[PDB]
Amino acid sequence: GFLPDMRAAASLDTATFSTTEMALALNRYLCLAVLPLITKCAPLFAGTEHRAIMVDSMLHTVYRLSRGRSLTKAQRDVIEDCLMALCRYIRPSMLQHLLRRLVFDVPILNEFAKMPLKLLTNHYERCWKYYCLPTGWANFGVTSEEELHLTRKLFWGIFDSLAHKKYDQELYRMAMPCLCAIAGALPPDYVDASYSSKAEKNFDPRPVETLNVIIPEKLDSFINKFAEYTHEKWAFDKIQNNWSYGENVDEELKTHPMLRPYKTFSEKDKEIYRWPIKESLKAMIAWEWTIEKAREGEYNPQPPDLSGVTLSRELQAMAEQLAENYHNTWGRKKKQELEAKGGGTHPLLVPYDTLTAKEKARDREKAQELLKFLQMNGYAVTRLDTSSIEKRFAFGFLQQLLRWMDISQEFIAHLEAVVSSGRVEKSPHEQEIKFFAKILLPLINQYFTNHCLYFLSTPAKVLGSGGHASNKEKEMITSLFCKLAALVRHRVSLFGTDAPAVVNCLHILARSLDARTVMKSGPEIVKAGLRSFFESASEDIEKMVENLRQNLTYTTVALLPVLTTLFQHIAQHQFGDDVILDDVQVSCYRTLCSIYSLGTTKNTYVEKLRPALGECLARLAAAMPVAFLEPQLNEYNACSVYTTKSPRERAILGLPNSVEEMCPDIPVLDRLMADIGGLAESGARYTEMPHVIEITLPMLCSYLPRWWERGPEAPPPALPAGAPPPCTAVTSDHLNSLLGNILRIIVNNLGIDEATWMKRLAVFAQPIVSRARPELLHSHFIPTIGRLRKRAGKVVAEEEQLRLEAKAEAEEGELLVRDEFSVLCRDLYALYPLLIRYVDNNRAHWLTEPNANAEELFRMVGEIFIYWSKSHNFKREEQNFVVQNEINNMSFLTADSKSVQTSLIVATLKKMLPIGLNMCAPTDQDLIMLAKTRYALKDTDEEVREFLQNNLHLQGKVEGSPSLRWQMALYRGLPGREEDADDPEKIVRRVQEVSAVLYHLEQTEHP
Amino acid sequence: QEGFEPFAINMQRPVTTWFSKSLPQFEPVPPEHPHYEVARMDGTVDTP
Repeated sequence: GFLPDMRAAASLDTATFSTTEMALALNRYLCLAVLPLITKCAPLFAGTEHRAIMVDSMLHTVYRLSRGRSLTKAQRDVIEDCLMALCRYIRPSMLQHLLRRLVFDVPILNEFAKMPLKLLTNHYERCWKYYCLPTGWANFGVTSEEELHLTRKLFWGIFDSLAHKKYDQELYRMAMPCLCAIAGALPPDYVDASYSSKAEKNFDPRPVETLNVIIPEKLDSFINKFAEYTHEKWAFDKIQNNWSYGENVDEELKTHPMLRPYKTFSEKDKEIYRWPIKESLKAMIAWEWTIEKAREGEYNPQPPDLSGVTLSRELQAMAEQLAENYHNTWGRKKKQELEAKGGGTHPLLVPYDTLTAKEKARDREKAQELLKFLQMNGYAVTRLDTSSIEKRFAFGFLQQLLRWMDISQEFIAHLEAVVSSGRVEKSPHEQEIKFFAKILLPLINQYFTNHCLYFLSTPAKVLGSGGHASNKEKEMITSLFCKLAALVRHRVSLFGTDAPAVVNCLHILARSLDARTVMKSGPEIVKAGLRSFFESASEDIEKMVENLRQNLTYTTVALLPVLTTLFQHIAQHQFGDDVILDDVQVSCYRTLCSIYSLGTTKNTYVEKLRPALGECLARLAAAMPVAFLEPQLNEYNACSVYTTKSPRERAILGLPNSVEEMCPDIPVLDRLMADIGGLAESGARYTEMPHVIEITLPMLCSYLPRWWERGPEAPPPALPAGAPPPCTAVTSDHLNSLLGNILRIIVNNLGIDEATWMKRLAVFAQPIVSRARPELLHSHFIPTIGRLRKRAGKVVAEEEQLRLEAKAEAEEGELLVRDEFSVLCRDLYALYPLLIRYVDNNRAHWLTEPNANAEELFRMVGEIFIYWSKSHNFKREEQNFVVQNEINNMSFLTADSKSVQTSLIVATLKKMLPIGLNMCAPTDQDLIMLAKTRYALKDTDEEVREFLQNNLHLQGKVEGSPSLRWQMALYRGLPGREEDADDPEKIVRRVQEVSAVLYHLEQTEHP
Repeated sequence: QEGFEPFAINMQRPVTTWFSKSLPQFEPVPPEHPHYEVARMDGTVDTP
């Protein structure tokens, strides 16, 4: 019904019938009736492997009709939409032929190449895992290395075509998604079978015109001999199939009709069969490789040509090229036949590369048969050496990117020249600038984003999209890191719109980088460049401190995020133990001294910038392996400069041979924590000392936790190594003091509304809230959370007073208490993560041995929860606080690490819920049930307390049922459990509390 | 404290279990076997 229809349409599509009335009628009928039907049937096309050939045929002919001219734009759109909708469900195992045709038709990048690349990028987004993952995509076959080779050629061709063509906004804008999709889909460690490019010029198989030139007489006798050998190997194969050479002409004999022994085989048809071999060997001599004549001289041929096996690299490559010669000759004659027909196309007419395997198998069989016959009588060809490491797609793309960076330096130098000499907008190379700004940064960004773990992987740590980036690949991508670093360092004022992309690309270059291999036996040039970049950053921070007492739009805007991100990357790969061991930490000393010096100044600029400076110093402290608060303990540490340099070498490197006066601005950590404790006891605020919370607390909380492992408390695996005073001498007591000081500054700054920095004050408290002493609960958490509960109760009382009076001034006061609710919700979100981690640590201890203090904390935090449930205004203030301050992400992070109202229901109730149910007897569950029912009957707390007092006989007994007998047995077997809780007042108190908690929990889950 | 009963708590005798014993033993043809089929044609003339 259908396939003949658009086949006839394609036949009528020719120029002679382009304007035919019936042809237009056919196109109209198809586009209005048949093609929409195909769109509707597109979902049903899944799993059509058994009709693969005809599905491929319909795809190809739909593409041909889409390119078919004499169509209205609406009809064009109908065909395009039908093709893309069908492709959305067509499996690539039938689609590879259409994909290769689109790959060879897209390089034009105009006319009928825009929608094609759109279809390609849609399919690549659909099958991104199919092409990149070495394992076959789930329920689909594994992608073919030939398909990856095709995508590689497509990538390079489209890239060079975009580079060559003039900058068109539409073209670049809609071509960048496809190019990025190809780059992401193609794995980096994939190596092509032939690490070269066709660079040629319905495919046109240009034949080999070698038939004009005769085969040289140095091998012509050989060529005739091989022709005889082929026509005799026909008989050989037949007789291996039990069919000897037959001398009779008839169709029943499956051998050659005139197939006789060469003694009796007439030579009249021997020339006829000889001519094709003449043409074959003329084709192969037409190239740069020629077979050698080490032999002498030159119906069953005993030596067989084992064409199925492999051989040497270049020889098998030229055999493949000779198969390509066969294919191009056959394709040219079939193309003459096709132009005689005037319609349709030949699927076999595709280039000898992206062929079907079956005719690839046939051409390979013929060529390798020829090659083996060459081999067994000594015929090897006489006329690069690229390792797979260089053949890698990542390696090739990095080569291209080096060439583009030298181009970048060139055109930015020209831009600097023209901006210094007035203004010259007209540039003979502005195409390069636009190409960069539109594709190169986005393309490299997407590529390193989707292969970040690949480049980050090492030969030892095999991981990522590929196995691992090569060592040379790692060192050259580090070189590119330094390259982009200098690129943004100089002429930063230019490409201001491109600056966010530049800084993001530099950040991801900092990521996906193995600096250990760069340090160890790496490129000394790249190492010197990165050390010089560190010194440049240090002197730029020095210029910043002197100025605050363009770099304004580069250091703060670009640098500080860049080296900050590099710092936490180095920290979380622990590169610092090697990368910052020597020649880098000295620059780190200078930077930290400069930051602590600028902290003394109270300029507005430094006060508004000190958050990011504190973050950067914390990251570098986490990434630096030497003691800066411990000058005396430092010389023991091996990463210190002094243990690696003699006094003279320290003098020549600028080291003054003493850590104390090399970093005199920051004193010893003992004096530092004494000062922090003194300030906490004095009880002042962020405004009073902005420097402390922004610098010293990042410093203190980045030194103590991660250097506790280096401290004596962490058991040293090596007793000889631990025998000398360790690099760090602090203990869990010191970390406890740090946590105490942080909580003191918190309990101070509950009151003020300007404490916006609670975000970090909790983020950094998260690493240190671990290893918390049990006494911390009663010493700090109980008073602080009690004060919070008192303040919340006062605010709820104010809310009730405002609610009981209906007045516009009452609503104005309601808005004021909304603001108060919002600020106390900021405080609540600051305090809750610490309590969450504390209870997650000490809950096992509380479950094993119950604590009355823990139960009291449970009761009062449940009171906080019930005020939350009662006050709807409190919930909406939490809502708007979270949405404006972006605390939803930090709530999620707190939940996953340990709606936006989940924080209170998970901390107040679900954290201590086992604690709450532990202290109540199993026999009290009946009282709990009846109390929850009486709550569901909407009665108040005092009234249900009276009901519990009335129901003293409603509680069950252990003898009543074996189901609760074991519960009672375990509950009394709890070591902390006694019979004192059996007092009726205690029973009714605990039952009412737990039942109210459960009542409010179930109301929250379902009103 | 989560309401989850231990399994086989009220068992007096020890719970009997079963192990996958690896010993080749012949078993009849499954008529629903996805790959093999057995037919039973008999009574044909001049063929047993």
